[PDB]
Amino acid sequence: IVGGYTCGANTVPYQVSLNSGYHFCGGSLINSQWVVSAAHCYKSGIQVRLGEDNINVVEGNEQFISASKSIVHPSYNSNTLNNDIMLIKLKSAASLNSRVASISLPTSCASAGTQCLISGWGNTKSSGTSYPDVLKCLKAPILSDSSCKSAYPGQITSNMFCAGYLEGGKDSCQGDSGGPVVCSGKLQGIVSWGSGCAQKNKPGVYTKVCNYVSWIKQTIASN
Ligand SMILES: NC(=[NH2+])c1ccc2nc[nH]c2c1
Ligand SMILES: [Ca+2]
Ligand SMILES: [Cl-]
Ligand SMILES: [Zn+2]
Ligand SMILES: [Zn+2]
Repeated sequence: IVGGYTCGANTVPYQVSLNSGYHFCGGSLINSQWVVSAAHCYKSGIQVRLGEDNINVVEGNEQFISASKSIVHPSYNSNTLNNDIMLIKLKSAASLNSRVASISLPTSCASAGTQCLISGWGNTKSSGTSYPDVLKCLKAPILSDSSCKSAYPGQITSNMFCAGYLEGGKDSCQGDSGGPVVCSGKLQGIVSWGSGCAQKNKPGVYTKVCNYVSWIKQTIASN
């Protein structure tokens, strides 16, 4: 995350780290046995780490559980990143506590203007590379579809929204992919893509989760 701050211990308790020997993507816990992340984070052999703050230090608050299965959306397009969502089922149920909580799915979509919290362990340097080890947070608003589409012409679909600041400065970045965008206590977005990180006129693009709630609910119930 660039221009964000250190969240702190368990302030984003639904945050997950996807690990395949190292941390490669983020995710959101939606109930004791399921995690939603981005389809471009699919890898085989995923281990989910819950209650993580520093991904390089075990502080006795974690739960390391392997995935039993992954489901990438039927319409995921890896070229356009349209429908970039995937579900990961956990082998055993995580134990929910103060440090590990699930986030709720929305009943409606959020409006431009709404303030969201974006979190993750991705790069922190726009012009450079720095990978933090503690969780970073960023409060950003949903931008208007017009400001989003003028920034990426012919590339935004109804399944994507933009959030951030056009002045550049703060934004999601490499690593943070798969992570949550929570607005008014609901999981409304998933970090999906952007043009570099925090550049002027280049906000991040997020999967608009409100368009997949019936697919999520149906898929989890039959798997
Ligand atoms: N600028 C962004 N918000 C962004 C987020 C995730 C990415 N994954 C590759 N590039 C990315 C860029
Ligand atoms: Ca740790
Ligand atoms: Cl992350
Ligand atoms: Zn990350
Ligand atoms: Zn990515």
